Amino acid sequence: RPVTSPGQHLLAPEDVVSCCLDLSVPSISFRINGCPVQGVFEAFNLDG
Amino acid sequence: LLLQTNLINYVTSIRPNIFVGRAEGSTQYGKWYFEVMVDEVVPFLTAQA
Amino acid sequence: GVQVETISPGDGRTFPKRGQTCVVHYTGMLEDGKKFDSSRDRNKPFKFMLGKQEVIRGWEEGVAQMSVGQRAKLTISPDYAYGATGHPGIIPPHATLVFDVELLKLE
Repeated sequence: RPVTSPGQHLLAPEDVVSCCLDLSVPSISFRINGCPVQGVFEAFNLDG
Repeated sequence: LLLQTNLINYVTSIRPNIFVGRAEGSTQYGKWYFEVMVDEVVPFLTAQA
Repeated sequence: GVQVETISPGDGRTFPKRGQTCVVHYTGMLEDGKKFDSSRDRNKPFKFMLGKQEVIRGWEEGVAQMSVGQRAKLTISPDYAYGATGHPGIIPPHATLVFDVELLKLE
């Protein structure tokens, strides 16, 4: 599913991906090179 | 109807030995953060991306 | 129905011109995701001249909007593509075509 980010490009050299997990919501979020990624995973199973 | 054939690259997954979850009474913290830095990527080492 | 998305950036300043041969690698997929063509399988770049109607409109417009070194996804409606007649065996009628195009160089 496409997600919008500044300087949107496929993972390239020197790229930095920051992954954040909150288990309360639950929610998973990303940042690219310090820039927000305008999409999130949420409401997923917490069985494991 | 007919079985299809194509050449596909092998894919492998790697993880740290880090395991975090949520449960009632759990001793674990809820919010976690990590980063991945790409150094070299060959867009097409084969026909498949 | 030509719609261009940038997978990887190019130079951003050099764009194809009419009478200028475009050299590309491409992989062709139908909207459902089935691959029907790939230049990389043959290991030979595909060369075509703009304004000679050799390639479908989808390509004519998409590559023109693209830039040297650029990788992009082109979605083409049937009308700009082969259309109702289709490509017998390869392409069904009334099919939207998805392409992954890397514009190597212009000559």
